[PDB]
Amino acid sequence: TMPKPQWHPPWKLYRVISGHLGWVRCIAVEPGNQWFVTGSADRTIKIWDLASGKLKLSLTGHISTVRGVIVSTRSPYLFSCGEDKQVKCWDLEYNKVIRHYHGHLSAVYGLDLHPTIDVLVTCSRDSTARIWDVRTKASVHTLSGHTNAVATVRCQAAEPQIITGSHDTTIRLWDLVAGKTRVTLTNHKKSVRAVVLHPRHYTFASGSPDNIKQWKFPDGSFIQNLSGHNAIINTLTVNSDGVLVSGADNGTMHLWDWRTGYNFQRVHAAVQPGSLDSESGIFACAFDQSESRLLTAEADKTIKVYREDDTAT
Amino acid sequence: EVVLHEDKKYYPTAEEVYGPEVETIVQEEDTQPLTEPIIKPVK
Amino acid sequence: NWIKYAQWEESLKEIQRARSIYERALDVDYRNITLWLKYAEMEMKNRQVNHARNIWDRAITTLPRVNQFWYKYTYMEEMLGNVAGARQVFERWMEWQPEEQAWHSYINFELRYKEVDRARTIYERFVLVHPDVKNWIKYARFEEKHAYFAHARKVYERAVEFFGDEHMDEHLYVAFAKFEENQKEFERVRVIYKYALDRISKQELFKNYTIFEKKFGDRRGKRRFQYEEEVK
Amino acid sequence: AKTVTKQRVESHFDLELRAAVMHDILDMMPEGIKQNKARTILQHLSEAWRCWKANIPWKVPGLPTPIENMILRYVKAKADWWTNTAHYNRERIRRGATVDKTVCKKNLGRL
Amino acid sequence: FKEVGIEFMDLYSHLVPVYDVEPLEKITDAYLDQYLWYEADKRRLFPPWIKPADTE
Amino acid sequence: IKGGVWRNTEDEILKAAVMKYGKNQWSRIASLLHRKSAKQCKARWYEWLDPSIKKTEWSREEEEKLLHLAKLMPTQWRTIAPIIGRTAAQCLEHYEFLLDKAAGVDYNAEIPFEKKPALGFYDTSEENYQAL
Amino acid sequence: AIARQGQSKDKVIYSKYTDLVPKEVMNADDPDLQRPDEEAIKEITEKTR
Amino acid sequence: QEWKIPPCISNWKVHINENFAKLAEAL
Amino acid sequence: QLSKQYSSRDLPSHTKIKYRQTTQDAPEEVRNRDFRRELEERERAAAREKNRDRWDDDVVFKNCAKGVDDQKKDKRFVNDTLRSEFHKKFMEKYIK
Ligand SMILES: [Mg+2]
Repeated sequence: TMPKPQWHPPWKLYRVISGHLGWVRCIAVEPGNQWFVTGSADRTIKIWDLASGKLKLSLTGHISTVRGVIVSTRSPYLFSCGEDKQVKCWDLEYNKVIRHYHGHLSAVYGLDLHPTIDVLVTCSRDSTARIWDVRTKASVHTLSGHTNAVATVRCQAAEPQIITGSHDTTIRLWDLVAGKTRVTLTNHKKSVRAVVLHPRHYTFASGSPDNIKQWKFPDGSFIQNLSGHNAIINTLTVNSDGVLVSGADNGTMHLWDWRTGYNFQRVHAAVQPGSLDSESGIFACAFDQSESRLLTAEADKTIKVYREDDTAT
Repeated sequence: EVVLHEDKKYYPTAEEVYGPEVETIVQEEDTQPLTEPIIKPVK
Repeated sequence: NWIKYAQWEESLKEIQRARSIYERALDVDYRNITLWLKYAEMEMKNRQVNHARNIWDRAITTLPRVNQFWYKYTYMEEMLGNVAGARQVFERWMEWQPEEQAWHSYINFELRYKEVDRARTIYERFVLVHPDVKNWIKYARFEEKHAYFAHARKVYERAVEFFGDEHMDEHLYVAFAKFEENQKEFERVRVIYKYALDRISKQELFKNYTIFEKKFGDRRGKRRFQYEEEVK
Repeated sequence: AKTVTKQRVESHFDLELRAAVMHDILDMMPEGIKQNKARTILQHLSEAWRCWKANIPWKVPGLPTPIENMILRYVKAKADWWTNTAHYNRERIRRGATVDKTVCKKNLGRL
Repeated sequence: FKEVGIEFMDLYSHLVPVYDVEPLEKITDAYLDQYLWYEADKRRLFPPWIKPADTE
Repeated sequence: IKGGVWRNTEDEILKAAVMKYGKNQWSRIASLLHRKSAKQCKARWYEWLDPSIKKTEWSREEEEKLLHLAKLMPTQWRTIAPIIGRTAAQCLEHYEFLLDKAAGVDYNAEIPFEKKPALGFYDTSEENYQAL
Repeated sequence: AIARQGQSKDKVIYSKYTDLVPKEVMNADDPDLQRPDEEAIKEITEKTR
Repeated sequence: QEWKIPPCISNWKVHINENFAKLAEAL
Repeated sequence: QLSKQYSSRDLPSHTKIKYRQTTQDAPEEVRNRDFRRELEERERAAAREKNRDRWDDDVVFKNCAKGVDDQKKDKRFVNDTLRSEFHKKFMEKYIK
């Protein structure tokens, strides 16, 4: 601590939305807080009104579980990737797929967009990640490297443009133009499933079953180790307010002070009306543009929305 | 007392499990039927 | 499969082939510690000292945490006679701040030669790396064993000074008492026993009892007033 | 490069389910350090899935609870996939769109 | 009695249950049925309003 | 024609076959026997030969329970039989007994692919090795 | 020097224990961690493109 | 010991209500 | 060593990139926006909308259908494939 640091208000569960038939694996939010999107084992992509929570639109077209979803900022596109092998670009102008990026050898676990260049980055079970030219559907680069499935990939503008982690427990930092690794971090003992980049600080964090590490940029000096909540943890996500959220396979969610590793709140959430206790835990979660709502994707086939409590102190 | 297998509850009400403060809504179907554009073009 | 193949070529004394097999196996799985041990072992069996030396260095560089590599590496150098080399290795090893046992082995290494000053120096670093009462006690005991009683006393003073009133207990204070007891400073022992006890937490209860017992023993080494006070 | 397809879909889904469980749990469960029951945990997976197909309650006398909650989770997922597929196919046949020799018999067995 | 096999005939809309019995119990039951209906018709058990009727 | 009385030979061979192949494969077990079918083998296992079946006299509790239940659900033997832990035919016989008594060169020429070991702070020049 | 052996001097490789050990703090911010700048990014982006 | 895994040797590769009494005795 | 082989799929298509426009929701607007206010007011509006929205002298039996008001079984969503109400309906429909 510094001095019993940064008092943040607790969050409460605000709303529960049903209406997937499979596990919801992925949530993304549109650039204007208008609509947020979900990928599912159902094989659909659904778009939901952020405000009312009503379902706007169901897309169909993936053959298998949709694993990853991104809404572009500078172009009216979704990108999605699946267990199928296929990464698709939907033109939201017509709600149809206009391009498909072909070439991974197995399931694609993850994807992300460069914020200024117009290039798409994807992770696959086949141990590679790819840099795809959005415009020409072309494998600009293939990032060989890890020995297992690559799980989560993040993309950034500055130095180490591509931050990625895999089930082989090691993080590599990829120099985009070379398509080679600058830094290998090996400090997690078990699979790295999630990483997240801090909006302002120029730092990044990684999560493993065992614990969560922050990193300096570049070159990933070690900084801190947040220890607390031990599960296979699938999600790390961060507000500009310094609120770091950790999801987990056992259902648990913890909120953290980015600076200190003060874990202010622990949320264990009820599973859905039917369901089973074991089908608990959050596959993924996100923050609307206003930082006022936390959305979670859960194995109980729901979407939960959390709202920061106004009486708090 | 007796409940036919016609009804017979399994699982508590959706609302009850979460608690009152949160709103639980089941979206099925959808609205804004697809010919609508998410992101509407300029003219 | 890799290993059996390597072994067969080794047996035919085609050790250049064997080397390539081991390297190929390492390419597949560099973390596997049996593989590395078999590789280094093979070199040593064929008297290929410098190959083995290279290999050991690689093993500790890439898998520093594996203590088996370090123990074997120092052993090999010792057998070869290269005390300096072994010392160097141990100094590298200690940078990883390893485990109580590793530090003990380093100290013992030094103590197979006279090198008492070296040993003491190692202990000085060790008791701060792993600042456990027990380690401090051990350090003091080391001095006692080699008759540096002046220094042993000083070590005890340092230990109690360092730990402070905040946290210290039974074991260390008992050990210090025993030391002074053996030094034939009975009055001093009582002073220490009383003053340091009152200065700190006392009663935890078990520890206190132990301390009391020790005190009683010391005293032994009209006068059953607390027999009545404890009962009453 | 090969493209998912109707011939390959069932095989595909089970392939990437075996992989899903394998990566997740062996990167999740561990400390066996040698090899932890990968063949075995997967055999428990197929065993459980058969048991749910036969509607036989499946309880292993000894077992770690994270392993059990694991299997019950993924098995329920595959059950949801299989069942939803069954409903959908019966809708297609009902409307009389699909003429296939296999999907009719299979879909029958499912119902 | 022994276990009856079951299978579904597929009408492409609603499935139809189909049962399979060992032959012995099928002959037994069959005679039981012809007999029951015969006595029943003789004794005027079923009033006329039940009409999957033999007459028409 | 296939039907008939059960034989000690057929019954013991049924024991061994069930032991080897397992409970769920009946057609394989019927294949070994003569004059018997798969259905008959299965029902012959679960009805009688199955070791989990209890063959002995009925205690007083089992008679109380059997009579009570049989008065509860008349004529339903396959529902009652699991509740008392006995075979349906057996508890039937015992019930009628209670009422009855009641009244090519990439290998061998040239070293396939060669990695000469890397060379490190020591002298490997001198070393060579002996023949076999 | 063992590990580098294959590579050029330029290319980095971690090996000493010191590398592993943690470094603390760095304050709310310092010039030490920051995103090259607008202008560096523009240069990099253009050359890359 | 805890992570001993029972071998998955493959096999492929009840209570009653008292209302029945009240009913039956009623009839 | 790059092969002269081709494929149908690979050929040019959609060579132009649709940049977002100003009314579609260009990043310029987004940066300037106060989302939180917008999100609150929309929410409030939604809430308001919701609020606005809302003889036989002889027989065996006296009325069974007294308080039987359907029940929320179709409002419950159940994360269990065999006990979902959808599954029940499906099972009801297709088996005899
Ligand atoms: Mg074919």
